[PDB]
Amino acid sequence: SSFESVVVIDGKGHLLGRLASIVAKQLLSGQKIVVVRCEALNISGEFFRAKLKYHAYLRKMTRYNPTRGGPFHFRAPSRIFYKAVRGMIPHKTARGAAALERLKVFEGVPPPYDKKKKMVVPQALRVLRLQPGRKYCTVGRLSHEVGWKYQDVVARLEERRKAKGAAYYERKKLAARQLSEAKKAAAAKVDPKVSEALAAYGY
Amino acid sequence: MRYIHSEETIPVPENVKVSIKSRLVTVEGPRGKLQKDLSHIAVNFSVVKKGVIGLEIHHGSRKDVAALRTVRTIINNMIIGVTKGFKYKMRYVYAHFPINVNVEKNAETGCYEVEIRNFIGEKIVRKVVMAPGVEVEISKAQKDELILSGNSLEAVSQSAADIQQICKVRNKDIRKFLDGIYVSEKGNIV
Amino acid sequence: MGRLQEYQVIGRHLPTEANPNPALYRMRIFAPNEVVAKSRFWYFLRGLKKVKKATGEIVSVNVISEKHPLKVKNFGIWLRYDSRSGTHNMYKEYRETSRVAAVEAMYADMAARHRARFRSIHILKVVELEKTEDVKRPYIKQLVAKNLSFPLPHRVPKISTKKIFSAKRPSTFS
Amino acid sequence: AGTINKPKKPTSKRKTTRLRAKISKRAAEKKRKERKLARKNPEWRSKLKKDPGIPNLFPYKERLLQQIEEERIRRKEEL
Amino acid sequence: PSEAGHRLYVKGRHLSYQRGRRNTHPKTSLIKIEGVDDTAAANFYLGKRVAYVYRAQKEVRGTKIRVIWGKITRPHGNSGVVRAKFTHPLPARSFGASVRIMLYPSSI
Amino acid sequence: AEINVEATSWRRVEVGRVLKLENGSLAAIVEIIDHKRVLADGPSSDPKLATPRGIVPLSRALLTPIVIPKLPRGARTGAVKKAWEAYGVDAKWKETNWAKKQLQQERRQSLTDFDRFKVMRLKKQRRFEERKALAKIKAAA
Amino acid sequence: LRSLTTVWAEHLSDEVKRRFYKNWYKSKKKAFTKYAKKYAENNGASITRELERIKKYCTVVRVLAHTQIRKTPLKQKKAHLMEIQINGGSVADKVEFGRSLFEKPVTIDTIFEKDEMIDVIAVTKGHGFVGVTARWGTKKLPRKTHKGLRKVACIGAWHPSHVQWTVARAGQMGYHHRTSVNHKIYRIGKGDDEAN
Amino acid sequence: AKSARASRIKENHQRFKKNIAGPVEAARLERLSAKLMAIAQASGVKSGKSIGRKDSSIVFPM
Amino acid sequence: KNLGMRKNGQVWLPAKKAFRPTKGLTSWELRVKKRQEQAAMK
RNA sequence: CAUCGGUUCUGGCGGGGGGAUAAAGGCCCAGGGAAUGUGGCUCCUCCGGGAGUGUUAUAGCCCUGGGUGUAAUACCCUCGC
RNA sequence: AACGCGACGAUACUACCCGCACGUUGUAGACGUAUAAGAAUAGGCUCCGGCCUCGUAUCCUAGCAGGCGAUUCCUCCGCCGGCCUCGAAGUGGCCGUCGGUAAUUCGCGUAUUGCAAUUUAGACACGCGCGGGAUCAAAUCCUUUGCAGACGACUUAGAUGUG
Repeated sequence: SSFESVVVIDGKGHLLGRLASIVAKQLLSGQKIVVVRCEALNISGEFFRAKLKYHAYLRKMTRYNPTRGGPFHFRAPSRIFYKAVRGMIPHKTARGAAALERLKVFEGVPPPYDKKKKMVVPQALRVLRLQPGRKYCTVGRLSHEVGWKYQDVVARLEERRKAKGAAYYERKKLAARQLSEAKKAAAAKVDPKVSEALAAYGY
Repeated sequence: MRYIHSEETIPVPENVKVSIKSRLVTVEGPRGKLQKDLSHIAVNFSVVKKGVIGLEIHHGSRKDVAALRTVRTIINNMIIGVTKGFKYKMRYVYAHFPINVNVEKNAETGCYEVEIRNFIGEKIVRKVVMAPGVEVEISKAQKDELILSGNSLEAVSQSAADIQQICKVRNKDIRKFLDGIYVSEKGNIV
Repeated sequence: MGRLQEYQVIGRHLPTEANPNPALYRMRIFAPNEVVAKSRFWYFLRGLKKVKKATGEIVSVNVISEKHPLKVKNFGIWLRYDSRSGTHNMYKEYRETSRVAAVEAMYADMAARHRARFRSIHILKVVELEKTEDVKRPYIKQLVAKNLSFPLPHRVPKISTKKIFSAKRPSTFS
Repeated sequence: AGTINKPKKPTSKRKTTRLRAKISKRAAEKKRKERKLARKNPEWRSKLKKDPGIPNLFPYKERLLQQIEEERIRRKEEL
Repeated sequence: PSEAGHRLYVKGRHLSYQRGRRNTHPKTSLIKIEGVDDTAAANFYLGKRVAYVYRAQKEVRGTKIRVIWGKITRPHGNSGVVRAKFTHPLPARSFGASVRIMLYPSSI
Repeated sequence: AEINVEATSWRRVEVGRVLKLENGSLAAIVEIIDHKRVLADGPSSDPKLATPRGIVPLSRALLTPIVIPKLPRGARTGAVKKAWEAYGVDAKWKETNWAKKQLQQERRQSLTDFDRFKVMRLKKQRRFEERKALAKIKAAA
Repeated sequence: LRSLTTVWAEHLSDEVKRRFYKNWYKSKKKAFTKYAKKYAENNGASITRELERIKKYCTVVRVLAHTQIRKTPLKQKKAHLMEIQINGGSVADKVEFGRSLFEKPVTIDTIFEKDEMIDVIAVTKGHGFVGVTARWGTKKLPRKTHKGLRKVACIGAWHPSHVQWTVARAGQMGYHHRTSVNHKIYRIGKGDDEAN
Repeated sequence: AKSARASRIKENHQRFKKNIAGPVEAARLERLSAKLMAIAQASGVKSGKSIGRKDSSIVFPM
Repeated sequence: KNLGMRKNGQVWLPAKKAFRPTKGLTSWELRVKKRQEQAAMK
């Protein structure tokens, strides 16, 4: 348990409903949540079950006027996760609306969240939850086959971001090597009594 | 019932190289090199003996134990493909209109292309593109025969199936109209 | 069905002028406590010897403890259970360190695999298999195999449920 | 069928109070009718049910049969 | 100069009133203390004085900042949430707002 | 016919394998009951590492890299203790990295306010030395 | 798609500056006067920087083009301005092509050619408020029908208790945006040709 | 009748586009682009070669 | 080389063994002894 | 804030009793036995290990009786701080 | 989308920008509100030696809410300027100047807020003030138009002209 300014969550490898429940509880408790890479979220079960559920969703519309009052079918993966979250919050109240304003959802990782720490939720992670052999699908693939138009643009932007992250990781590895060398070199120059005092304290 | 341990063994010939990493099996031989991603199947690969690959499943059900036989046969087919190869001989027969088969190789894509003309007098030109790594030749020993050879059994058999299915007779009695291209022989190149 | 114990329950019919020394009857009852043990004992005597509770008495109730609870043993359980088709025999095998543990595992197993409750199951015999060759079921024959040793693939690590967020993705290799 | 691409009208699993009450009343009427038919039933029933016996895969069925022989012999000797 | 902090309290969040599914009771509030995740951890903070600090529009007696005072009474649930009783019930708008749990009265 | 295979090499539940329980104690596996429970015994002279003989669920334990060689199946506490002392399980466990992490955790948990203040001051002095070394290294290349 | 930058030419005509005004006769006509100075400030450094930004970051390049409405017999003096996409080539080719095309007249026969089908986009003839008979082509009711006959008899005769959006209603007819396709060009005639 | 969305009609149209209309459209495009090309041809910070900064939010205010 | 003919024509298929996941739990002689004991019991 | 009273929630510590005077278990004493057979011996090998034989040897286990022992501990009940 | 967004042009004032001067100005709620690999999970990481349950970690963390003067150190931080760089809703890197700075040790000050009472302290936005720098615009009514029109709305024209 910890209180943060905002929690940025990598949405890759997470289950939709469990992540939505945990995020909704955090929002109602008062924690600001940003979720990135919503196109990489996971739904348990085979893909045609999710496709059938979204087509059954697409069936429903206000009969006398589809421009007002009807279920507006948002095809984007971030919007699908937002719908899952909003179904778990009393959104028609002022408190629920205020809890919804504490949430941001995106496809990919737009800046400046690409240079921020992304956390994971182990209670929603698919490798930690699903039984081996059970099938699962991708919310981004579902979105692409129900009409989302920006799978390729997000993929190209993610490749560019990953190349820049690879360069940053090369610099980070160089810095880590230099830090280890610095500690090894300075270990001879620290006062010995300081050294065994810190060692006995556990540092 | 979950079975505590189950295992299978695949022998490897002397001139065959096998490399498995993250369930990506690469098999290289005299005829070439093949790859197959088996990451959708839970299996532990090991080298139980010199020239023998061991496949293990731990605490698996009957379905999971039975999948190892399919994995074994797939890897053995890759080994046979890179050692001896695979060859499908097809025959095209006709009653009145002679079927004209032209085989070319597309330089840009590197794949073979088969054009079929005069199938029961039709004016359309059927075009079927082979999978990469599959070579098609018009046979010289026998009459009206194509030969499809390669290292991938799946690619060779699927190319043969596409050629067989492109020449389908529609809205005619099949007891009377016997025209078409059929797989006449399956075997190894060597 | 619960933290069971084995009770030796001995009872009899009340002495009369015609029968001054009635016979004693002993059963082994797997029950959560002594009240349930005596109730099951009187139910079984009503089913078998037509001796009612009002015309009988309990002579003794004792607890039978396992002789070697630190020894791994194989148990064969012969039981009869009731479904809507009727009563059916069943022989099953359980690998435990005590008869009471074998009986609770049997109750959970019948509940899971045949939806049988406590009232519909009659425990007819619980025996400890003296030799390895007495083991019949393959799911115990694989466990009594020679030099048994297995790995544990795909172990989900224990993470506290109060720790919502983690900075690193976990691993399933230990 | 084209169920995935074009699903039909869903079948509701949400109950109605009227149907729940009607089903409960019909279940009570059916159990009372079964009690009446079992009372009026002329089908023959045995006094003693056919016991299934000892299972063959029980490893000590032979020793159980030995015990049954010994007990019957002892009872015949006592009587 | 110094560059450390000055915090001598523990952070908490005002979750809700004591409630059933439908009925709520503002006389008791639920507080989530930071780092407190079980009943044995929550037993340390029993009897501690908790302050809800908020702002107002008009300056009264030299300040615009008002405080509602209360105390932690008993643990709630199994996950370290505590029950708190204040002098006046906390505002219903402050569901999700922060509160300060003090280290006094101290028994250390 | 050369084969290159890269897969997972798990530690195995077997007789002689030492388990670390959630309370930090150790227990050698004497008999395997099933795939979820074993019979285990920790006959250690150190009370922190000792475990009474009994059933251990595998979900509550972790596999240490220590295996007592030639430990018989079903061996009682005296034989398990003799094998334990002959193999020197306590010393190898102390040399493992899990016990070092546990010792560091205990040392950090046992600190007081004055201890933490001294930790901060001595770490600042060592950090000054390390910062000089890092500046010298970065100025070199 | 998101517009990143626009680069304008140094000199804009009065008929295209009229597009940015509602009361051009009253205005000081100050539009683009400060923009025209940045061609001379720092040798057009800002112009070159924006052109390089389009070259390096963008994927779609469109020129801005306006009509010479003064050569028409129309009384309108304010010209029409639109984005015309450059297709073909690379992004640098498109940017250099547009920059070379700055302040230049483009004739119709260099964009289109005789014997080509094109698409025509326009707003249709306005008709005002029109009843259902001419707006939707409904059948007329019989003669002397009560409460009118140029109408639809039943608009909501079944459930729901609403008028549905698919039912013909009286309203605005014409003045609609339309995109008609596959129109063949029969002749591209030149203005200076006295026998076109 | 085969519809406008039929697979065989789409394949026939694709073959027509590739084999017949394509060269004609390419030649017309070459002529038109040649004519319009004929008309069209008829410090990094201080120079603008280095792209500097020009002269609702995605993040929470902090 | 293989001398027999395969029915479906996939001559590359290996000589498969029977699918017996419980193979090796009990020996043959113990099963013979159990056969004799079960026959006497019956 | 301290010292109290009433009601109540919760944590820890010192004792007593019961049962097969818990059952186990450790260490000794006296018997008996077997394999998922230790050591040894024999035969095969891919030299890694298999197969057979037989009762503790260069590991151990199981069953019975006895001693320490009114042992400890679990569980239940109970007197207090 | 009339309570989604972008680019661009011209912007008169009490309008715009810069420096500081504070708010009986406001905000679902600051108090260290610190921390970027990617990827797999029947496999990974690496400095290539080895390492991996574990963020129970790392950084930061002392001084009147943090002074003054030394001793001593060349470590860390901040603002500007130059060169590069960053377009997914655009911002970081290097160098240079200047200012500050216990890694060691010491002296002088702290009291009286009286035994606790938010520790009034942060960020963003808004407003009133000065002292400077920069700029002199449009829209509507009205007349007209008929590519339009129930009325509004819409396409036009009205400043010297191809009116």
